[PDB]
Parts: sequence; structure tokens; C-alpha cells
Amino acid sequence: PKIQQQFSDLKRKLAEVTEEEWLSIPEVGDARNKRQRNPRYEKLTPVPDSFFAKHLQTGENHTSVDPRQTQFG
Amino acid sequence: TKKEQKKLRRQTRREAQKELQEKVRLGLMPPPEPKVRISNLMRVLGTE
Amino acid sequence: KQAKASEVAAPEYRVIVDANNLTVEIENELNIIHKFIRDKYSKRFPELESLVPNALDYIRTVKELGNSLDKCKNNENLQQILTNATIMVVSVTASTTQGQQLSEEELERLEEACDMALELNASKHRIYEYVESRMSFIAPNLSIIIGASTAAKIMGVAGGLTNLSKMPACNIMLLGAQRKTLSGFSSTSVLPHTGYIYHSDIVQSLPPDLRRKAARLVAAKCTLAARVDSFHESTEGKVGYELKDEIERKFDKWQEPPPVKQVKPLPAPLRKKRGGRRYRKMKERLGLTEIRKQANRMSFGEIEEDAYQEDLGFSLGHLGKSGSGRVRQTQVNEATKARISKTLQRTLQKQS
Amino acid sequence: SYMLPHLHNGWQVDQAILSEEDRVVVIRFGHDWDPTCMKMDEVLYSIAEKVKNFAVIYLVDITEVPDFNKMYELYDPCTVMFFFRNKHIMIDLGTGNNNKINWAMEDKQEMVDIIETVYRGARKGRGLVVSPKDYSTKYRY
Amino acid sequence: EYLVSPITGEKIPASKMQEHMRIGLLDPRWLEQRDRSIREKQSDDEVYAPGLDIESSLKQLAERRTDIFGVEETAIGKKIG
Amino acid sequence: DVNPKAYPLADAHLTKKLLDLVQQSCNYKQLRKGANEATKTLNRGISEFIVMAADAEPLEIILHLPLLCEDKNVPYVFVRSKQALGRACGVSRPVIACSVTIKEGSQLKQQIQSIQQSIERLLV
Amino acid sequence: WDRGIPRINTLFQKDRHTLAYDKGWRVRTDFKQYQVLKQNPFWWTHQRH
Amino acid sequence: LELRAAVMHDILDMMPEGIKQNKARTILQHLSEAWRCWKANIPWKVPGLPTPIENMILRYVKAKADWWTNTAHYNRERIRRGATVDKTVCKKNLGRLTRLYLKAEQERQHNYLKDGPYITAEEAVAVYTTTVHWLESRRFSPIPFPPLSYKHDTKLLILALERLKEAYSVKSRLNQSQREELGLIEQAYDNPHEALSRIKRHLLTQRAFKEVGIEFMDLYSHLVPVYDVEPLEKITDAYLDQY
Amino acid sequence: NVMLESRFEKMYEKIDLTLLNRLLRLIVDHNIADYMTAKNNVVINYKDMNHTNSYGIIRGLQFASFIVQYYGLVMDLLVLGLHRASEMAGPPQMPNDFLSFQDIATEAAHPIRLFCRYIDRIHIFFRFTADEARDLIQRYLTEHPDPNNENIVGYNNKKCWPRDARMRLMKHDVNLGRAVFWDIKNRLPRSVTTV
Repeated sequence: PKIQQQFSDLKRKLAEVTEEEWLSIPEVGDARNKRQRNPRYEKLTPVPDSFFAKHLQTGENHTSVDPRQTQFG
Repeated sequence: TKKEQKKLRRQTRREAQKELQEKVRLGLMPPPEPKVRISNLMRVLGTE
Repeated sequence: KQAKASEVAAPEYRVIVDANNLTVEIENELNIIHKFIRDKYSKRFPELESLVPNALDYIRTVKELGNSLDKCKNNENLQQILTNATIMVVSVTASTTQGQQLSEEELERLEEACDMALELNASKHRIYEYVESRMSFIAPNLSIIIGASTAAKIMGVAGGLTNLSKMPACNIMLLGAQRKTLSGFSSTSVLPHTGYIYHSDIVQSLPPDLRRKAARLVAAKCTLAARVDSFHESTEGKVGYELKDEIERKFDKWQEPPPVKQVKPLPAPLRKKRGGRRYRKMKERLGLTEIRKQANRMSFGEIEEDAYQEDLGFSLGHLGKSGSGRVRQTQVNEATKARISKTLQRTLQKQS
Repeated sequence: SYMLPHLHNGWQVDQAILSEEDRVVVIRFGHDWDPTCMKMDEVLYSIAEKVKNFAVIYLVDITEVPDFNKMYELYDPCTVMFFFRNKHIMIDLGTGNNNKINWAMEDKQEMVDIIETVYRGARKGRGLVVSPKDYSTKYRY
Repeated sequence: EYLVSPITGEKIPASKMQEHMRIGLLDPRWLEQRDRSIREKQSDDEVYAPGLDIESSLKQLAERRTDIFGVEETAIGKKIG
Repeated sequence: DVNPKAYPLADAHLTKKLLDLVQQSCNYKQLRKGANEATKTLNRGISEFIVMAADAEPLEIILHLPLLCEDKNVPYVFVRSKQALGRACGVSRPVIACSVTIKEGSQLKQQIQSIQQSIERLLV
Repeated sequence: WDRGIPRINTLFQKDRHTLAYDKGWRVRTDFKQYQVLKQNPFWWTHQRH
Repeated sequence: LELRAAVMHDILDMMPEGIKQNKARTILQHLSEAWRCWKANIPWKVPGLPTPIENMILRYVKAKADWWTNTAHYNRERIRRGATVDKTVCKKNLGRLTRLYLKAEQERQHNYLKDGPYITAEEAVAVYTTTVHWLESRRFSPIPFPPLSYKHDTKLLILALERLKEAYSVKSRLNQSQREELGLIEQAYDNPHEALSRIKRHLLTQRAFKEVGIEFMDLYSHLVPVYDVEPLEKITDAYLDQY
Repeated sequence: NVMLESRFEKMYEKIDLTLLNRLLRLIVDHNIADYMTAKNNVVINYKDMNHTNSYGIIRGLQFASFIVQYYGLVMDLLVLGLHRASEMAGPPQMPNDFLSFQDIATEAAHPIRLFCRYIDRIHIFFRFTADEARDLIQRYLTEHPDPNNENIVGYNNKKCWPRDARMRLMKHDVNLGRAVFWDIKNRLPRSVTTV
């Protein structure tokens, strides 16, 4: 029901926490290092010219075929 | 150690170059010239 | 038996040393009887040696399997010996042994060998139990660091405190390392390079990812404590307590929660830059090459055929479309050739 | 929604707008209990540390601080307004109201983009910047 | 133990010699970097409100919303019902 | 200077010579740092000799090394401080034992032989 | 010329002698959905084969 | 956001008010850290955390997790039924379902490890003998390890390299991981025999491998796993597949 | 005639690594098989989540297609029986074609007349005589009784077709379809895979 009804018993039980117990309560620190948290940067660096060369090389097929290549070779 | 020796050399070089650049900043030593060579003859002094 | 009954000029440690030399003698007799069992059994089911490398497990398996290989199926006693994966592997292999039966007198001889091997195993258990009981007197610091069963086992496998003292830490870490054949898995068996030290409760009471880092430290400190004890110094146990305190402090340091780390704000959405050999090279790498310049273009009104099914709209420009380019084919720039990093290269070199 | 600083009267709002000469003052007019305001405030809270070099975020309750309701037409549940050097920075979000963000933003990155665009455009003395994304639709499909 | 320093040459003994080798080779730029970090990381205004305002804001949120709190199920954003 | 169980304790001049030779062996990649590496070189007989510092707080952690040198016929002494041995070994951390090892056709032959002859003459 | 289900013009392809060693290419084209984070409309075929 | 506000208000009301007021934000830090630990299927335990605060945070995490799972499934059902929905909602739901699936998969792997193989060797023996009899009936000669002077070893290597390469063919903008993968492919193509030696060494000796990455492609009806393998192991695996 | 169209429920996930290693050693050198099965047992990661794929298979591996096809060949053997598998494939000297048989008599020697397996989807075409169908239905019903004629409630037919174009669920070919599915599902151990 009222969100603040499921936590009523725990809220009541919180009263037994001593004031010194309210002061240990460690600060939360991340566990991931300098590379995970703030990575330096990712450059783009376009594709090599060999990709275009091979794409245009795919083609200019042939003028003749060895009479040995069958329906599947 | 090797690391300590390299660190000492690096600190000495950095101190020397920093003092040299402060001297250049204060006119005591005229600003350095570009290190022109035969291969550098046309990148530094092309129009000349 | 006299020592245990009287456990309420002929000292105790002479008995201890004689017993510990008897342990290695027993181990040698155990390995020769294992040799005999393996040699005389590998004509019925010869593949088992390649499936169960442990000597005692092999002996128990040949005592249990015997000449009847129907006892690999619907047999609970194997589950007391082997892992389920290796049990199913040996069942699979025993389905296709290609090995003839054993003669009856051969079975009698092999059963006698198995029984004598088990007798020697029981004797080894009893003598190691006595050594473990006498730990506190015979090696106070080494027992302080790692229990009593672990210290007893490591010096029993090493051959006494004197033999263990002349051993480096990188080998004490490996006291009890079993072959541990991998059956399909990926050397995820926790025993590729682990021994009695790694399976000691002090190392096992850590997260599974710090356990090898803990085992190395424990082995080093155990080497130190064994060297301390080999001359019977620090009888009361100060050195062992200091080493254990150091080990526990280094273990707490590893599990100490990570420090509070600040969030880096975005710098600013907004100066002169140099130029030289590095700038020229980086500009040439990122420069728009003639082949890449020519793929940028596209003829007007000259409709190209849609090559490369997998992605329509992918089109070369004036590369080969017989449009307005040049007569000869364009050449690949060497500066655009893909290369690997410096760290990646050094890892590719350490791999060799 | 409660971690961000709150402005408790119109004078504090005016001083917060005036106190910044190098960061975009981002002010959320609305009620902390409103669902739309809480949705917007989660996003503003998640980016408040990331943009502290060029933006500051304040919250304002439009009942406890009612002076700007008629002035700024603060008659929507949530409203996000950008000021740069005592000047309201209009933004052409494509929603027909170039004066405010009167809805809840679902993305952490889109508000960072909007704040950075406002900052970069307003440094050049522009009263109206153009949002990098058109919000005339929701691209649901 | 009167030793010799490969940096200065003074007679530093056995134990404090090691620390000498950590201090005599300490980079002077480290001092400038640490002072720069102190000057840059301590002149920053707090992004979030202090604890006072967090407690107050949560209190007013509880007061202005009984859909999440209270025992009487009142309206969405009205006063105390 | 304090512990008498470190019996072959060298003098100052021999300490200088020995640390210098250890530095040269580290330069020639003939040095093995640490007690565990000294033990591993003992078991293979690939060691000319062994130097060990007499200042390990537990000293008996390096007295197995003399007993193994006796079994393998390897010269051994004690030096006065661990930090000097560590620095002589190219390691900022305190090294308590190092092993100068054999290498066929090396240029450090004569110095090693002389330091050995000096070493196996002070052992009493 | 462009007829036949293996496309008789594929006999003339430049790579015709280094494709004879590519076996099981349909299965790996189908399984490519588990390696690249994109849906391939021509998962069933291969233009060079 | 209502649950977090309620839990924070409840924990901060029991705060000793006048004696301490700077630790309001660390409570939120703990409340978010516990939720992140739940989302990562990582156990959450703070040493210095008092037991009542621990229990309140655990209750918050359980309530938020129940709502999170229910919202994930409801939204997935909405996406599947062709309902009109934003792109960002689909991406957030995909990220949510990835974590739910991987929690259910860690549980499945743990169950397999605890309960061992489910294949009860008798029927495993049946399957194996069936396969053995089939292969003997076909007179199938087992595939050998690739010989040193394997004639068309380089042809298979080139096929594997081109198969790996034909994923960046249209990706006009590269990436550091993609740049490294392309560099490895080019280095193996320019220097084929050393690459083949490395592949043979990996096949003979390598049994432990670096972790792979898992992503989910959303087909709006089911999630398709996509696995990112290390570029150095991909070359060996591609060659092995071709061979 | 009866067409069963199905797929092994979760083939990829329920592949034992140890059994896969032992099955692969029948085909390839043990080094290669050990390499592949070890490569399947790696750590799987998603942004903070890390587990170890100790049970299932990894589809993203390059050779995962080969492993899946071979493992599905094993299931094809389990379904067809060695005799029918050897008759469909024919003698190794002259292997059969796509769906051809050496002789007409060999084709009609078994209920299962056509069989195909896409990566994990099986299609089996049976042709039953008037007596074999009733014997199989009788065995299925003696195994699973159905006095209320409840077998039509769960039956699936393609709703894309009109009412008279799809399958008619009379009484006999519903029990026959259930019997065929039951008989095909029994020869697959549920531990390995299930339908």
C-alpha cells in the first residue's frame, strides 16, 4: 500500500542505532579504475585505402574459364 | 637503480632546459634558431 | 602406537624423522605398486590411465571396476571416487575399450595389489595423523600460519622439515599439485598450479579471484616459517604469529573497500598548435587520399549497378564507374595501411 | 530532486541569475512533488556534476516563489529555463515554445547536448540558439 | 652507519638512506602539480545542496505528497487533508 | 657485526670489493636476487657463489643457504646490511641474499675466482 | 550470363580458385548473426558464391 | 524515484539531527551502490554499515527490484505486441532484459555446476555408441591435425582472414578495437607463415582464454546473443572453422 | 502421410561440454577437440556482469556452426535410427543425393521416408500404411489414454490458411499426429534435448 507502510517496521527499528554507529557509515567509492571511469578519447581514423582497392578489385572477373570448373567446381 | 639513474638524468636535463628557457625568456641568450639541414633546407627556407 | 599410548637421549624428533622418512619410503612403494597395477591392468581397459591420472583414484577405480565394466553404469561407489564428468567420460570410454578380458589369476594378483595399496594408504593416513598431532611441538610457526593438516601434508610430501627448508617458495606453493586432466573444460579446474597451500582454509577463506595472489603470499611466508623452524628457533611462536599477522593485514588490504573517487566534469565547450615531423605524419595519415577522394564523388545521371547486396547505398564513387576519373587505376597509399599498437605489439612479442 | 539547490524567493532567483557570468544558469520552475518535475530532476541531478564547469542548476517552487508565473508563463508542471549573463536564452526545440523545456527529458545525454548548445550559442551573444534535435515529434513508431 | 650520498655526498646512515633516495629524487614538478590540484579542487562551489536543504526538501516532499506517506489518502498535490 | 651466527662476516674492504662485483654481475646478467633464487641456483650448481646480508630480522631464514653451499661446494659470506646488498643488486628494496652465477666464456672469470679464493680463506 | 542459381557468371570471378576451399559458407553466414550486432537481410546467400 | 525519496526520508528522519548533517548524501550513495550491486548480480556488503540501515536498504533494493522486473516484462510485452514506443524506451528495456537474462543464466550455470552433468552417463553412453557405430558404418577417417606442409594451408588462412575482414567493409569510421583487429588481420596476411605457426601453437597448447563480451540484439520478439571474441583468438577460431 | 515439423527446444543451451569433447574426438584430433570445447568454456561479460559458460555452448564462436551441425547430426542419428540413417545416406561408396534412394524398395522400407534438419529445425515425412498407423495410434493411446477426446484441444494448425485449406482435425489423424510426435519424442533423451 502507501509506499511508506512497508518500511514502517524498519523505520521504527532504525531508532536503536547509536549515534556513534551513525558516524562510521563509510563513504561509497567506485571500484573501477582511471581507465574505466573517464576513458581518454576514441579517435575515428577512417578505413584503409586497401578496402576501396579490394572492393573495386572484386569485379573485372575474367575473359575465359578453365574447362574444369563444374556446376559447383 | 636503473630507474633511479634514469630519473636523475631526466631531472637534470629538465632543470637544465628549464633554466635555458628562462634565460631565453629574459634576453640573456638570443632565441634558438631552427635546426636547418639539407633535408630541412626547403621546409624552413623554401622561399629564400 | 607406543608414542600415542605414552602421549599423556632418545628424543621425540628422532622418532618424527624416522616416521617422515618412512613416509617417503611408503610413497615410493605406493608408486611402484601403482606402476604394477597400471601395467597389468592396461590390457583390459588401457585408456583409464589417460582418464584418471591420480594414483590412488586409479587404484580405487581398478578395484571397483575390476574386470566387469558394467559397474561403470548404475554404480554409486564411483561417485565416492571420481567427479561426475570423469565418471561419464570413463563410462563412455569403457563402452569402447577394445581390450580383452583378464585372466582369473591376473584378477587375483591385481586385487591383491589393490588391497596392499589401500593398506599402505591407511598406514600413510595414520602416520600423517600422528605428525599432525605432534605439529605443535615439531613445527610451531608453520602450524601457526596454516593449520595442522596442511603443514603435515606439505612436509610429508616434501620429505620432512629439513627437506622442505631447502626448497624455494615457488615450489612449496606447488606441493600437492595434481595433473587434473581437463575433460572438455578450459583448465578452469582450480588445480592447474595449486597444491595443499591453495586449498588450505586460510587461502580458501577469500574471494575466488584473490586466491592465487593469496596462495603466493602464504607460500612465501610458510617458506620463511619453515626456515625459521628448521633450526628450532622461536620455540614459543613469535615469528609465526608475526608472519600470520602480516598475512592477515595484507589480506585485509586487498579486500579494503575502494577509495572515494571524484567525478570529472566536462571541461568546457571551447589557442595555437605546433607542426613538425609528427604533425606531418599525422596529417598524412588522416589526409584524404586520391582513392578515398575519388570514392567521395558520384556521377550525375549515370546510374550505377548495386553491388554488395548486404548493404545497398554502399557505392564506390569514380573508382571504377568509367565516369570522369583518370585512365589508370588509382594506387593505395601506404600511409593508410592498418598497423597495430605498441602495447599490442609487445604482448604479441611476449607471446613468442 | 532534493540534492539540487533550491531557491526560496524571487530575490534569490534574480541573484542566482545575476551571480553567473561564465556558466549557464539552468532553473527548473515546478513543484518537487510533481511527477514530471521529479522525472526532470532525476536527469538534472545525474548531469549536475558533469556540467559544473559551464552550467549551474537551481530548482524553484512556483508556489513558494510565485513572482515569475505571470512573467515567464510558468503554467506547466515542469519548466526548464536557461539564462546566460542576465539574459533568457531562447532555444528552438521545435515544439513551438522557444522559451522553455516544458516536458520531462528521458535521456541524460540530450540535456547535456542542449545545455552545451545553449552555452556555446550564448557566448556569441545570441538570444536564440537552435537545439541539436527536433522535438516536434517523438519518433515512436 | 656513515654512508655516502650519490646525490649530495653527506653521511646518511643505514635506515634513513632509503628514504633519502625517495626524497632526493622526488620531482619538483610534483610539488607544483599538488599545489595546483589543491588550488583547483578546493575553490569549487558545491554542486548539490548541503544536508540542511536535503532534509528540508524531503520533509516538504513528504508533507506535499500523501500518496507516498501518511495514513490519510489525500489528493495528489493539495495541502494536508 | 652483532649476530655471531653469521660467521663468515666480511670486513670493509672485502665488502666494497664484493658489492662492486655484485654490481658488475648484475650488469652482466649473472645475478639472481632473493633467497629463493639463491636456493634455486644452488640446486642446479649454476652459481659461482652467494652473498647474504647478516641483518635479516629473522636471521635463521638464510642459514639453510650455507648448509646447502656445503653440500654443493659453493663459497658464501655474510655482509653487514641488507640495504647495501639490495642497492648493489640494482634493487631499491632490501635484498637479503643474492647469487652470482656461472656463465661459460664470461669476462668476469678472474674477478670471480679471486673473490672466491678470498672468500674460502676467511671462513675461519 | 546472369542465369542459374549459382549464377553462371560466377565461373568467371577473379576469386574462383580460392573459393573452392570455402566450405560450409551458408551455415556460417546464418551463424554470423551471433557475431555481428546487425541483422543481415541476405543471411541465406553469399554474393561471391 | 518515489521509492528512493521515501526510503531516503525515512532513513534521514532517524538521523540524529543536530549532531550530524553532512551524511545525507552518503546515504544516497549507499542506496545507489546497493542497487548497482543488485543489477550486477554482485553481493552487496558494507563492513561499517549498521544492521538496521542495512535491512532498510535491502528492503529498498528488493522493492525496486520487484518493480524493475515487472516493468521490464510489461514493457517487453508492449514492444512485442507492436505498440507505439520510443527508441530510448526500447534501448532501456533491452539493457534491462540483458541484465535479467544474464542473472537467469548465472543461476543456470551455478545450477549445472552444483548438480553436475544432467546426462546420466548411461544415456550418454547410448549417444556415444550410436555415433561410434555410425562413423564406423560410414568408414569415416578422423580429421587430422593440420600438417606442417599442408598444401592449401595458406588458402584456408586467407579465407578466414577475409571472412573476419568482411565486417568492416562498409564501416567507414573505424574504432580503436576495430583498428587493432584490422592491424592483426593485415599483419597475419602480410606474414602468413608466422600467423599459421601462432594458430598451430594456440590449437596445441592454449586451453585458457580471455573473456568474451555479450550483447543482445533486439528483434522486438526475442533477444539474439552477439558475442565479441578477442581479435587474436578470432583469427585462430576462424582458421579452425575453415579447416 | 504425416509431416512433423519441429525444432529441438534449446539445442544450443543444453550441450554438455564433456560429452561434446568426447563426441568430437571421434571426428578430429584430440588437440583440436579439446581446444574447441575449452574455447566454449570462457568468461562471459556484460559491463559489470561476469559468469562462466560451463554448461551451454557459445554461438558467437567462429566454429560454433560446425559444432552445432555435428551435434545435430547426432540427434538425427538418434531420431532416424542407425539403420534408417544408413539407408538414407546410402553406402559410402555411392552416397545418396538430397532426398533420393538407391532403390524403390529401400525407400518404402520404413515409415520415415523424408528427413531434413536445418540448423536446429527438423522436418520428417512419414508415410504409414493403414495398419502401421493404427498400431502406432494404439500404442500411443495405451500409453496416454484419452477417453474424453481431448487431443484436439491442444492441436496446432496454420491459421494463415482458410478453414478448408488447413488441416482437418477429424478424430483419427489427430490421434495419429499425436502418436507420431510421441513416437519421435521418445527416441530423444530429454537430458540431451527435448521436443
